[PDB]
Amino acid sequence: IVGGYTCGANTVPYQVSLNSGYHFCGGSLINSQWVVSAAHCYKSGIQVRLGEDNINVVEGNEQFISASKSIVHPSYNSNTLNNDIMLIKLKSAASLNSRVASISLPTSCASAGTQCLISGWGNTKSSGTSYPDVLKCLKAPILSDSSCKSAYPGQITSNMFCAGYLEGGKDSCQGDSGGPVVCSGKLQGIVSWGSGCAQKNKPGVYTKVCNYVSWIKQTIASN
Ligand SMILES: N=C(N)N1CCC(CNC(=O)[C@@H]2CCCN2C(=O)[C@H](N)Cc2ccccc2)CC1
Ligand SMILES: [Ca+2]
Repeated sequence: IVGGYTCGANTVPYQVSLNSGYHFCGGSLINSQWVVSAAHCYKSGIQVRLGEDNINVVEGNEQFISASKSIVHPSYNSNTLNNDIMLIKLKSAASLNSRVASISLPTSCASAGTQCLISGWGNTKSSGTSYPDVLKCLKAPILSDSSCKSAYPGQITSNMFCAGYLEGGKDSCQGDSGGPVVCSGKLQGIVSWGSGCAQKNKPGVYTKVCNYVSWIKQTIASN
């Protein structure tokens, strides 16, 4: 997260870190045994780390649970990032409490101008690299489809939306991939892609979760 702020320990209790001997992506807990992340985060050997604030210190409240299943959307296209969504099943259920909590899925799509909370342990610099210890947060609005397509001509599908800023300085970044965009208490986005990070005229692009609610529920019910 570039241009954000320190969230505060466990203030984003649905945020998870995906770990493969290092933090590599975020995700969102949607029930005690399932996480939503980005398809471009898929790999074998995922350990889901819940309850984290400082990802480099055992502070208490952490739960580390291996993934038993990762399910990339069957229509994910890695060249366009269309359908950039993946479900991760936990080997055992997380213990839910005030610091480890699920986030509701949308009942309808969000509208342009809605302010959302984006979070993660990704890069905090728009030039160069710095990765934080503690979870970072950014308040960011959903942009109009027209502004999004103007920024990324030919690249925005119906399964994507833009959020953030056009003036530069505030965005998600590498290592935030797969993490949440929460608006009015609902998981509306997944950190997916962008040109650089926090660059002028190049907002963040996010998977449009409201298009996948039925697919999520059926995939969970069948697994
Ligand atoms: N500014 C941000 N809000 N983000 C936040 C998310 C991160 C991490 N996500 C990536 O790095 C994804 C994974 C694959 C390539 N890619 C890109 O974003 C490419 N730059 C553009 C692209 C290439 C091919 C297809 C679709 C898009 C990037 C910065
Ligand atoms: Ca920790």
